[PDB]
Amino acid sequence: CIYRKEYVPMPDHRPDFVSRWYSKSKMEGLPYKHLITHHQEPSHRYLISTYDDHYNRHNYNPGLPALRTWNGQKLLWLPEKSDFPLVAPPTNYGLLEQ
Amino acid sequence: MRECISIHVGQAGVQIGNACWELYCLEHGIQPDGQMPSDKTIGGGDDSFNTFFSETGAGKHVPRAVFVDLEPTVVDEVRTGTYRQLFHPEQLITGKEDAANNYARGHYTIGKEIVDLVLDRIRKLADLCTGLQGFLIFHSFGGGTGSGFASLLMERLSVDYGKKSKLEFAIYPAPQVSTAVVEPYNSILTTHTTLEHSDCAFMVDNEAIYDICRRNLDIERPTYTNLNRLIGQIVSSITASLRFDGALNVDLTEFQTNLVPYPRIHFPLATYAPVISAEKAYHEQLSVAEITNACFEPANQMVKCDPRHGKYMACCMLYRGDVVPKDVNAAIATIKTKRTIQFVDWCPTGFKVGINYQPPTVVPGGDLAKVQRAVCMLSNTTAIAEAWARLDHKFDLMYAKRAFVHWYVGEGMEEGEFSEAREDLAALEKDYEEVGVD
Amino acid sequence: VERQRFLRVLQNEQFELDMEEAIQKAEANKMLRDRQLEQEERLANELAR
Amino acid sequence: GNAYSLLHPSIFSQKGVFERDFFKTRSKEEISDILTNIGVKLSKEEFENVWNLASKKHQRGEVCVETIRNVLDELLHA
Amino acid sequence: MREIVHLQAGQCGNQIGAKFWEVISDEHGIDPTGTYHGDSDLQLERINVYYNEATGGKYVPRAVLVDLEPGTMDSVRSGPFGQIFRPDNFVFGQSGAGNNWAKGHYTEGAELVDSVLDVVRKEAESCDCLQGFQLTHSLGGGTGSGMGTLLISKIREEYPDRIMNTFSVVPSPKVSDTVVEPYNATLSVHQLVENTDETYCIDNEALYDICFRTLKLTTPTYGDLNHLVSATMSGVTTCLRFPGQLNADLRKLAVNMVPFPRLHFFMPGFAPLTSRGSQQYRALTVPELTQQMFDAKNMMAACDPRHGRYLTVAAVFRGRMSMKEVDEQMLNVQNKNSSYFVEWIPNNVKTAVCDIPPRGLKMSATFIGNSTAIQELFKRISEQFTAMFRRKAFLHWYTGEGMDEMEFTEAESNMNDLVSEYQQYQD
Amino acid sequence: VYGPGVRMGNWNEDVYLEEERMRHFLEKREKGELLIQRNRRVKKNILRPMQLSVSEDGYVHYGDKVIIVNPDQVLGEEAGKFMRGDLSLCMSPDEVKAQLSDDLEIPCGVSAVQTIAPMGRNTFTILSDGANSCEMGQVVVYGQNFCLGIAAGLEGKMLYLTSDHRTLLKSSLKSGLQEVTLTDEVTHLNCWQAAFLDPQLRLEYEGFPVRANEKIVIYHRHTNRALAVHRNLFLRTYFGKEMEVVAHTYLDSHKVEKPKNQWMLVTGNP
Ligand SMILES: Nc1nc2c(ncn2[C@@H]2O[C@H](COP(=O)(O)OP(=O)(O)OP(=O)(O)O)[C@@H](O)[C@H]2O)c(=O)[nH]1
Ligand SMILES: Nc1nc2c(ncn2[C@@H]2O[C@H](COP(=O)(O)OP(=O)(O)OP(=O)(O)O)[C@@H](O)[C@H]2O)c(=O)[nH]1
Repeated sequence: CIYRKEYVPMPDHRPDFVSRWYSKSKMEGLPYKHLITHHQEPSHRYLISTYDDHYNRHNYNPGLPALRTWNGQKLLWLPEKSDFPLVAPPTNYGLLEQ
Repeated sequence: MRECISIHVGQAGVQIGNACWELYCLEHGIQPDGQMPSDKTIGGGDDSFNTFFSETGAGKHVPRAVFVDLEPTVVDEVRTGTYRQLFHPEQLITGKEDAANNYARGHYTIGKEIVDLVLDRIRKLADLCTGLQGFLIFHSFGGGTGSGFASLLMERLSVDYGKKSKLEFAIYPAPQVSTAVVEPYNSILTTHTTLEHSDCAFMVDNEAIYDICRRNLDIERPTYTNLNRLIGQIVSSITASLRFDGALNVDLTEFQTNLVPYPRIHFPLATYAPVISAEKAYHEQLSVAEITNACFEPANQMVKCDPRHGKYMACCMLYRGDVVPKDVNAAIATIKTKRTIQFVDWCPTGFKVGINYQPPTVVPGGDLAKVQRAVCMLSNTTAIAEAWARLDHKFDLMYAKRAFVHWYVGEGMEEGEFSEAREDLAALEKDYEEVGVD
Repeated sequence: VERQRFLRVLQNEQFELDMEEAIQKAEANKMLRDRQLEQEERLANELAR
Repeated sequence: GNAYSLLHPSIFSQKGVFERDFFKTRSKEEISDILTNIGVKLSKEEFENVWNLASKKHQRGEVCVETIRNVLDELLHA
Repeated sequence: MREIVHLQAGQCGNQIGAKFWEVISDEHGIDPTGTYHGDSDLQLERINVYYNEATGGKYVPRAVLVDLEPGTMDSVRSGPFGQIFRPDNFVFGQSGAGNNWAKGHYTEGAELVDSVLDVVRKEAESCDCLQGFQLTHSLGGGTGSGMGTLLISKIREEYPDRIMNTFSVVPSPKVSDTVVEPYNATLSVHQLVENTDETYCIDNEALYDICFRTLKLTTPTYGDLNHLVSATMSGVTTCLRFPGQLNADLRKLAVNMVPFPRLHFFMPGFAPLTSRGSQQYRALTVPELTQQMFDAKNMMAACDPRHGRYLTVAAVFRGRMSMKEVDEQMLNVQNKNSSYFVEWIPNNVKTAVCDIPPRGLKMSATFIGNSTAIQELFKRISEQFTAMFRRKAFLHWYTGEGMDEMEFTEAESNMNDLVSEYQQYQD
Repeated sequence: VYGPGVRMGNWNEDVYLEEERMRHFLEKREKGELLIQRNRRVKKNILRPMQLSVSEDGYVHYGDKVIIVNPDQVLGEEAGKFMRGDLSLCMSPDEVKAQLSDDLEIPCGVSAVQTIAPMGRNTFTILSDGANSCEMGQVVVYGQNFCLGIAAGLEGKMLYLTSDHRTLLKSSLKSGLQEVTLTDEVTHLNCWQAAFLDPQLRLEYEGFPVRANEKIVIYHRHTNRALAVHRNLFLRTYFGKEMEVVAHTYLDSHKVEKPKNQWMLVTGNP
């Protein structure tokens, strides 16, 4: 009978899951969270404190002192500082290690 | 937790009850024996089956459903089937006598001595359950045994348990096809008894189900194997939220609150959009836009109602599969811009979205397509009052010439209860008209 | 269990998906362009001979 | 040949080599040297076994350019 | 010292807090497990404002998660940072919400407020002295609105001397999914107005426009939207944890934005949003942020204040800036649109400069706005309320819970009072 | 309506965005940094097949490399999910920590798997207590103290089986019993004593050499409990599913120990 005919079972029909995982991958974008809002060039460390620079670090060493003279567009003393220091250990006082 | 109990009354509801459970065991990979392979999902009965099956320390998935029937032919034969070892024996509630299409016989003559036995099951099902949000009632308005027997039990389960949901699913009587002329008698009798207790009654008509078969599925000669599969797919989609998650998870409690506008009337309409043949799936593409047009195309409904002859109140779309809100919200926005679809001015918003990641899978030896994006469209419109308007003008003719009354009054009933249903019905259309009037 | 199950496969698949398409297409193109051109010229030139 | 083979001919057809040359008669040891000249290195055992099968598939028994390359791909797939 | 304890409410706040906390954690350089990798001292110094210390260098967040449905926080717990959240802080219920406002406000709330109040007061005793609190939820978020209105009410008399920061998202104006949503919002906002002191207004549709405008990726994830608002929410919090000559206190700020008590609703604003060419085609200068900072397109909260005018404006600048460029800019902007402000108050700008850039970009900023653009919001909800309340649709549930339309009478009347107040102050 | 090769302007922009990331993720992992590279190397070390010691006298000697197995026993009354076959003990590292560091969790979990093939995860070197001046190759004697060490594929560091009196913080995850772990530290908690199979003959067999490949019972010197494996309690770990291993003495009706703590010393097959 057709009643038993459609009851005929069959193996190798494996109910998989992979479509779960792709669909889930689409609803978060797991690595993208630090990739959506990253800007300009990647950089592991960039931070430093203003008091430390101006007062403690005594400002930018590799800079050329008289980097200020007759320029181009503004043909006058200019190319001194818009870059500002970013280098050297910023967060390395002794209380952290102890 | 998140579980329910399914009920299947009459031989009309048994083979759909089989098919649904047959479908259910596939996506969970249930072997007919009752156990998985050596892979471990057994325990205290808690995994994806815990909401559906009871796979206890014995290791055997026990479906949380009850099959009740009054004639032993089909129920004993399915007891000789393939998954019968899964099925609990006396859970397969068998009977020795029929109701002869009569509501009263199943409601009065024999239902008294049987409901006590099944209530023993329900309470012993209730105790092991934890949250048991509600029940899944599968029946038929033209119930030779489904109609009368369900009506008493739903009265009995409502009075003792009136704090949880009761979900009703029955084949709507064919408006122009009548396999029984006593069918109108019990059908309206069921409605007037159920309007004050049933929570959410969902109906469907087989004629349009066949019409779909040779329109897009291109099957001029289907069977119940296909028909039971389609509705089994439908209930599977609504229960996918119970099985799986999505972007947002929705539950029958939200369905009740967001679908029924006002008391009494709780009769929305369901439709499945991606109904297409496997090859017609193979060399074309499915996306939110065209299926939204399809599910909102008037001829895709399984009930004979023209939506342009009525007006829309509530709509629920349950997108099961890989979808994104961006196109969905844009697509439904285009639908709101459509002029033909006439929502009532009372509801500015009438859309209930349920997103489920899980692709609807195919069934072995099946006829469905390979769907990645599917939606179940549950809507309620005023274009349905014609069906009851169709019912009454048949009923009023027969009532005056009081056909077959000797059968019903011979077994102990009278004219008053029959008299009651019509103004109960006449209340329905006027309420449908009054709510139709803005 | 589901959490730990969740991790690897998401990481895993992306790895093989990325690397496999990275290699597959990379080689698949090269020898076809190689083999078809190198064989034809060497066989056909002596056919003239 | 058809206009398709006239409008889109293989690289052979632009410079005057064709199918009769593919099907023509030549000798065993000469093509083995040519096969090395066209840049494929072979062993003697492979040569004869290929030669045996090629004569069989030809249904007559001979050496043809199509036959030699076809059985190569058959072995390559094998 | 002065610290903050967070509350995670509503099912959106579940994805809000999950994204918001990981935004904090990776910014402060803690691995998902919890073992902090010591690289930055100031964040190592100023972690006590939000995080406490467990054993072995683990920074326990001072946040509490509350919900009803197990699957949500289970997904949140199964997130990459679930291990840094506490099962102690996972309080919930054994009921399906029905997403009914009253049930979570009267029925389900009754048996859960006891435990959550115990949790927060234990957490309150765990820390020393709080500035106040902040809450992630939605005004139209049914279970969140029900719990929040209850909890904000109770914590008021508990600590009427702190900061009741609130973070709620406005549902989509075109479609609310939930049809009883305008009822829930009107119910919630009637409690919100008197109990809150700060409110962030956020809408999803504008976020989708931002997706179309600058993100340009067609299909984002809601988590990416979570990432955007968390970044904005992080920016305002960068004031407290980071040094630099900017006065960080919200009370510093609150008196600077709030001329009158009824002004609780404020709109955010964010700084450089960048497209494909523009990560390497942008000459990052303080000027070029500002017009983008003051872009109606960049506005993301509710709608365009072009239709109205500007009451108070306050922007916090994060990075290596100086006092003069913001100054000359402030001169530039008031010159551009002098009449679009109110003659009521001149010099309505409040500026703060955070010298510590974020991780990934150097010169950034955040903005909070209080302009006359909220009228469109509650006027819209007004007709919605009048529409359904005309024939009391979907009302039998709340009566079944024990509510009546007679409560709805003053809620709109209170809302109508706010309509005139915003109108009368500006018009 | 798009996707394969349309090269549309937004499709132009999109395809780049991920592609530099595809380059970025490439160089990060080309440094031998991939997680599954870590996993495979750790699995490569862990799944290293070993060569067991072959006993020529039929007895056991210190320094021998053997596999400890609970043999399959025909029990017809353990109703439930019982695991058949011979179960050999095996170290069970934590899955999450194995991803973060190449070094094994300083303490390590234990498990029993249905595997008899010699491998680094199930190979155990028998060693003296240290306090006793027992030379390598000396026969082991009933009632003597000793240690069970496993070199878990790590060069220079040696893991010793451990157990301690159960506390509320240290207990079996499933049964809440006295847990068994592996530590590199040498403590008196590393002292173990093999007992003869028959309790009625232990005193007669005290002071006797232990035969190779026979039924014995092992006891912790400090806690005096037999090593127990649960053939009904499933544990989920890095390689799949195995059986819980604890330290508890299960006695039958006759106060005789059950099949559970009956362990096989498995020597190399010549
Ligand atoms: N639900 C359902 N209905 C079917 C199926 N096949 C045919 N039908 C129709 O469903 C109706 C079944 O209703 P009833 O005859 O009242 O069933 P019953 O009350 O259980 O008692 P019976 O008279 O013995 O069948 C018939 O009129 C059929 O036209 C089927 O597989 N499922
Ligand atoms: N988590 C989440 N919430 C969303 C998303 N999209 C819209 N929302 C809305 O955010 C609101 C806030 O969630 P909750 O406050 O927890 O809502 P609830 O009380 O659980 O009940 P509902 O508001 O009816 O869902 C919800 O009402 C949603 O309508 C989404 O993608 N994720």
